[PDB]
Amino acid sequence: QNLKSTDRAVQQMLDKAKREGIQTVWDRYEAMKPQCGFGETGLCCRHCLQGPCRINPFGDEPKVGICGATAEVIVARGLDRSIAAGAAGHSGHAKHLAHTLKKAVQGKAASYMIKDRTKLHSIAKRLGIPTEGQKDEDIALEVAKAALADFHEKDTPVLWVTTVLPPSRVKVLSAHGLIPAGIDHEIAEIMHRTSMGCDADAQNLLLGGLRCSLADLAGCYMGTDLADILFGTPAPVVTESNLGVLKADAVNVAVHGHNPVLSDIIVSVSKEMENEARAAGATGINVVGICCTGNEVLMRHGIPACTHSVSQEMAMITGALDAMILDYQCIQPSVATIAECTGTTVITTMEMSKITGATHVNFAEEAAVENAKQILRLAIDTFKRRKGKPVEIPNIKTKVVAGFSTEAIINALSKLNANDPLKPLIDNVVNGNIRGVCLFAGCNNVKVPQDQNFTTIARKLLKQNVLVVATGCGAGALMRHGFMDPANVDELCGDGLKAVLTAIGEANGLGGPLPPVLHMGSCVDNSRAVALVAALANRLGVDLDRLPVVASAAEAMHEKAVAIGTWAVTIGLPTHIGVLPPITGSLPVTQILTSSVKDITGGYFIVELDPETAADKLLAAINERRAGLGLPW
Amino acid sequence: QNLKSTDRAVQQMLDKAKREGIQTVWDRYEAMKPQCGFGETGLCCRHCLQGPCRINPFGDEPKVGICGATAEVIVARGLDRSIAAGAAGHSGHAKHLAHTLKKAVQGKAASYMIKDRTKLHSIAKRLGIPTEGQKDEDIALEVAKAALADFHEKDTPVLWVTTVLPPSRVKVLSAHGLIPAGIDHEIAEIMHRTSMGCDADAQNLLLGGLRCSLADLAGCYMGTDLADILFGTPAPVVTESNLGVLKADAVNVAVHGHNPVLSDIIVSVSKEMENEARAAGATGINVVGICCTGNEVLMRHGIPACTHSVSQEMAMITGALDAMILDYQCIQPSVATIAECTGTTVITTMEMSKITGATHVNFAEEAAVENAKQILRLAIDTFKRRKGKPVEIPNIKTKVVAGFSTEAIINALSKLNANDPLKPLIDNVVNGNIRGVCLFAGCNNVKVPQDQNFTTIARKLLKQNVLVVATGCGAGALMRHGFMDPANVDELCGDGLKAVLTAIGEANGLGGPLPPVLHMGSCVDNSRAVALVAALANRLGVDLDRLPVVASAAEAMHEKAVAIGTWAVTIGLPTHIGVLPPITGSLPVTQILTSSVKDITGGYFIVELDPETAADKLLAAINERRAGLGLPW
Ligand code: SF4
Ligand code: SF4
Ligand code: FES
Ligand code: FES
Ligand SMILES: [Fe+3]
Ligand SMILES: [Fe+3]
Ligand SMILES: [Fe+3]
Ligand SMILES: [Fe+3]
Ligand SMILES: [Fe+3]
Ligand SMILES: [Fe+3]
Ligand SMILES: [Fe+3]
Ligand SMILES: [Fe+3]
Ligand SMILES: [Fe+3]
Ligand SMILES: [Fe+3]
Ligand SMILES: [Fe+3]
Ligand SMILES: [Fe+3]
Repeated sequence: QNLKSTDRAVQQMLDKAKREGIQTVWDRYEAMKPQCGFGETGLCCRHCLQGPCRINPFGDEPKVGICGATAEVIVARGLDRSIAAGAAGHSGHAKHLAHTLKKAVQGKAASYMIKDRTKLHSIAKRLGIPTEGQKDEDIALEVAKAALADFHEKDTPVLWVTTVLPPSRVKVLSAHGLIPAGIDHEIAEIMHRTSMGCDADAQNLLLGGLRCSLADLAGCYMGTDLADILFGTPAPVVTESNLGVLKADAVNVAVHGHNPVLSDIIVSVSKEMENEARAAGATGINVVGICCTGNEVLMRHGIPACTHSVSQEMAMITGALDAMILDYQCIQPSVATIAECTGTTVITTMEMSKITGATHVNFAEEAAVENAKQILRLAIDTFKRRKGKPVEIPNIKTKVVAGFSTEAIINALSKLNANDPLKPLIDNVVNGNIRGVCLFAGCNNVKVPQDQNFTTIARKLLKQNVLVVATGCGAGALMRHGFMDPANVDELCGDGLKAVLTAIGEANGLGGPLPPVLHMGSCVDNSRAVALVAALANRLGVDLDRLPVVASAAEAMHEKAVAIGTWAVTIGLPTHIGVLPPITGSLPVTQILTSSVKDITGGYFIVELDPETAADKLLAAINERRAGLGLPW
Repeated sequence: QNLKSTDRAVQQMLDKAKREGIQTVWDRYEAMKPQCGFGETGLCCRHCLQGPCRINPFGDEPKVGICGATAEVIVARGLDRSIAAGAAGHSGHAKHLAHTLKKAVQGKAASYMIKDRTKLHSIAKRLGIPTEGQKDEDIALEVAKAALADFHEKDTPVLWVTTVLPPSRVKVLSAHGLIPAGIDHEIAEIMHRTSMGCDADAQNLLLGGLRCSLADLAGCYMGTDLADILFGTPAPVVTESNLGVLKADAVNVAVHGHNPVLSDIIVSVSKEMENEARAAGATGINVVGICCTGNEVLMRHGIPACTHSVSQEMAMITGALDAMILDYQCIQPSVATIAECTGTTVITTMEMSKITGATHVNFAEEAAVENAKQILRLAIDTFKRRKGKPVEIPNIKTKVVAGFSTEAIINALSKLNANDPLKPLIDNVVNGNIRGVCLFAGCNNVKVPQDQNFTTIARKLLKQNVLVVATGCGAGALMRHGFMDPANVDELCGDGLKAVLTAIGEANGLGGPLPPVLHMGSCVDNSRAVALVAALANRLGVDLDRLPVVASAAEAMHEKAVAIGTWAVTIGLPTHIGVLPPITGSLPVTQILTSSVKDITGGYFIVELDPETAADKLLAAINERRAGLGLPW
C-alpha cells in the first residue's frame, strides 16, 4: 500500500477498503493500465467528427491529422483547451463570490457581509475605486461590479491582471499581446481558435494559451480578494490534519470542493447546533475539511483537515463520516457510489455540479442558514443510524500551523522591521540564510505515490535553506507529513532557514519558530504567493524573472493545475511539473514551453518526474537567479 | 474516386493529385484507419492528467474512469465541450462583426457602413431600442452595444435568444432553466462543469448543453443580423458553382473561411483593380468562394462558389488558384503545405487563426481597403508566375439561384398575397402541395462519400413535396449537384411542390419556378431558417414543436454542427444527423438525446447513417407533425 500512498492513515484505510471489497481510485487506475500512449503524449484529437485522429509518436503512419493538423498543432490545441478549462473553474468560483458580495451589500442575503473592511478598502484603492466619503456597501458594490466587468471586453483590460503585477511585468506582457481582454472572452477565444480549421501555428496557439493562463490568474486573485472581504483575511492559526481528526462519538461532517460560500456558513451554523447533536447522542458536530474548501475554512477558522485529493474516498472508508458536503471541483464522483457502502450522506449544493445518486440541496445565499441546518440535520440523522456500529479511524494526525496570507507574512515580518517589513526577508536572501522561495501547488495524482514528490522535493529544498510556501493539495500533502508543525524545524530545516523562522516566530510571541512550510491557503490563494512575490519585486525594483523564486506542481492532476503552471511561467517563474503533461508528442511545443518561452516571459517549465532530480533542477534555477542578482550561492 | 466524392470535378482533381503525389484529406483519412473505437463512441476522457481514461464499449475492464466518471458522464461531458466550442466559433464571428459595426459608426473605419438601414431599424425594434428621433449611427451604436452585452451576465438574459423565438417557446425553455444568461458566460460554465470532479449527472450535464446550444443560436442570429446591416440583406441572385468557375486567363482568388468582414471588401476592391490585373496579363480578377465566406459573398454579390468543405484542397490542385484568402473556421491546415506544390499564395488575416507556412496579413477594419490591395497584388504577382503553365480546371459547373434570406422569401410570397405573405405557404402545407420543410445544414465529412447523403436525402424529400432549404456546406453540396437550378424542377420535384415553386417564381417575374432548393446562406444564416419557422409559428399561433419542419445535418463534421444540431433540437425540431456523434458508448445519453428530450423541448435527434433510411425517418417525422395538426398526409 505504500506504493499507493505514503500517508500511513491512507494505507490503513486502503487495507480496510480491500477486505471490504470497496473499489478505490487506485483500483480503477490499475484497471486502466496500460493507458493510451497517444493520449498520454498529446497526439490525439477529437475536435471534429472526422476523428478521432491520432499520430504515432514514432514510426510510420499516421503522421498527421485528417484535416492536416500536425503533431505541433494537435498538442498545442489540447494544452490550450486544458488552460481554458482551468481558467473556467477558478474564474467561475470567483464569479460566484462576486455575485455573493453584490447580494450581501444590496440587502439580499443577510448571512453574508463585509467581514474584512480593511481588505475591501485596499482592493478598492488598488482598482482605482474612490472610497473617501463612500459607505462601505457602496465601495463593495463598485468592487463587485469591477470584478464582474473583468469577465468581458471593456475599455480597460482585465484589472485583476494589470493591477496585481509590477508595471514592468505588465509592459513585457503587453508587448507580446498577452494581457487578457476579458476572462470569459479569453476562454471562448481559446475554444474557437482550437476548433477545427482555425489556429494552426504552435507559437500562435501557445501565445493564446499564455494569455488565457493570465485570465486564470485573474480569477484566482479575484477569488482570494472576494473571499477575504466576505469571510476574513487569514491569520496564523493552529489546528490538526489527517483522518485522526475524525471522532467516533461526534457527527463528522466534511466540507469538500473549492468554493466556501456555503461551507463557511456550515462552520458557523454547526457551532450553534452543538445541542441538537448532543440530543441525538453525539458529543457535538465535528466539521472537517477535504481539499480546497477544507483549506479555506482551515485558513480562516482552524477547521482541521481530514484528507485531500487522491485519498478523499478514504475518509468515508472509516465508517465515521456522516456527511460529505460538496460544491464543485476535484470531487471524485465515486463518492456517490461508495456512500452506499459506507453510510455517508453525500450532498451536492451547486446547480452545475450534481452527482447521480447524491442528495441535492439547492443552496441559495438568500437561504444559506436554512440550507445549512437542513444539511446538518441529515448528518445528525446519519450519525443516529450508526449508533453502535464500530468505526476504524486511524489514530493518526499532525499538528498544523497555517493561516499565512500575504498580509499575515508581512505582519509577522514587521515585528523585525516595522516600517520596512519585507527588508528582513530580503536581508536574509542576500546573506544566504534564505536561498530562495519555492511555492508548492496543485493536486495529488494516482500515477505518483501519494505525497512522495511533495515531501521528497520539500525535504531537499529545506535542507538547502529554501523558504517553502504551499497551497492547495500541495499544502495538504505537506501538512499531513508534519511540515506545518514547528516542532519539526530542527529535523527538517537548514541552519540558516531555521535561524530566520526562529527569529520571526520568537518576535511574534510564539514558543518558537514559524513552521517549516508556510501554508498560504487554497488553490485560488496561489494568488497570495503572487502578491508576495510581486511585493518583493516592487521593493527591489526588479521584475519577477530576476527573483530567486520557483514553483513546483509536484503531483499535478487537474486542468486548473495546468493553468496555474502556465501563468507561473507567464509571470516569470521557473515552474516544475512532476507529472507528464500531454506535450511530449511534439518536440517543438516541448521546446517552446521548456526553453524558448524564457525569451518571452523569463519563466519556463521544468518537466521532471524524478523528485530528487526535480529538487536539484529547482535548486539550480534558484541559484541561477541568485547569480543574476550578483549574490553568493 | 466516386467512393471519395460524388462530385465529378472533385474526382478529376483527385486523379491529378494522385498522379502528382499530392496527399489529400482522403489519403490522410485512409492512413488513419482503423480509427480508435473508444474515441468514436465517446468513451475516452483526457480532462485530467490521470488520464487518458477509456471505457470498453462492451466486455471487461476498464468499466469506469479513474476518478469514478461513468460512461454516461464521460460521454455527456465530451458532447458539452463540443457544443461550447461550436458556440465559441459562431459567437466569436458575431462578436467580431459587433466590434466592426461599432467602429464603422464611431467614424473609425470608413470602409464599413450601415448598408441596410431597414434591417438596422427592425433589429433595433425587436430589441426594444428606441429609434424615433434617433440618427442611424446612434441606433446602430446601441445595437452593437446590445450585441456585445449578450456575451456576459446582465439584468436581462441573452436577447438574441429571447427576442427571436416565440414567447411560448421562451416560456418552455425558461421553465427548464435553459435560457442562456450570457454567451461567453455559458461557454465558460460548460468548461467548468465538465472539468474533473465537477458535474457528474448525465441529465444535468445535457441540460447545460442545451442551454449552451442556445448561446450558439444567439451567436448565429447575431452574426446574420450584423452582417446584413453592414453588407446588405441577401436577395435572389444568379451565379454558378464548382471548379469550372475558375478561369485560366484570370487571377483566381478564393475567399475561404466564415467571417466575410474582409472578404466583402476584397470583392469590392477587386472590381476596381480589374486594370492592374489586365496590365499583368490577366483578363481581370476572378474572386470565387470556398465554404461559408464564399456563401456570404455568393448570397450578397453573386460571387460564384468554387468548392466547399472536404474538397477545398482540389481548387488548388487545378494549378489556377493564385491566392486563397483565409479568415477562420473549417480551413484544412494542409492548404499551407499543398500551396508549396501548387503555387497558390495562401494568406491568413485573423490574429487568432494562423497557419505555419502561410503568409500573414494583419487585417484591420481601419485599413481594410489597403490590406485588400496588398493581398490582391500578391495574387496578381502569383498569376504572373504561372504565365505559360498549363492548368487543369474541370470544365464543370452548375447554375445557382440563391439569395433566399427570410426577408426575400417573405417578399417572394407577398406577390401571391401582399398583406398576409406567409398564408400562401401555409395554404399549400395544409392542402398537401407542400408536405413540410426540411433544412439541410452542416459540413461534408471524409467518412461519407462527398455529398452522397445530402443529395440522396434531398431527392427523396423533394419527390414527396417537401420544401427544402439549405445553408452552409449543405447548400454547397446541393448547389454543385444542380439543386439550385430551376431547370431541374421538373426532374426533381413532386407535382405539388413544382406547382408552388412555379406559382411563386412566375409571380416574381421569373422565366419559371423558384429553384428546387432554397439557399438561405451561410452557417450562421441557419438563424434565417429559425426566423422563418418562428414567423410561421407566430402566424399559426403554435410552437415550433407542432410545425412540420425538420432539420438534417446529413454529413456533419465540425463542433459548430454539433451545436447547431443541438439547438435545432432545443427549439423543438426533429433533427437528423448522418454521421455518428460520439454518443453511442452511452445508451442513457443516446436515449436522452434521441427520445426523452422530446418531453423537455419537443425536438429530438435522429441518428441515421443510411441516407435512404434517414429520408424515410425524416418523412415520418414530418408526417407525424402533420397528423398532430390534424392534416392529411
Ligand atoms: S480537427 Fe483535424 S486532427 Fe482533429 S479530429 Fe478533426 S480532422 Fe482529426
Ligand atoms: S477526469 Fe476522470 S475520467 Fe477523465 S481523465 Fe481524469 S480521471 Fe480519467
Ligand atoms: S487514441 Fe487514446 S486518447 Fe485518443
Ligand atoms: S483512447 Fe483513442 S480517443 Fe482516447
Ligand atoms: Fe485538491
Ligand atoms: Fe484544489
Ligand atoms: Fe489544487
Ligand atoms: Fe488540484
Ligand atoms: Fe485539485
Ligand atoms: Fe487546485
Ligand atoms: Fe464549410
Ligand atoms: Fe461553414
Ligand atoms: Fe457549415
Ligand atoms: Fe461545417
Ligand atoms: Fe464547416
Ligand atoms: Fe458550418
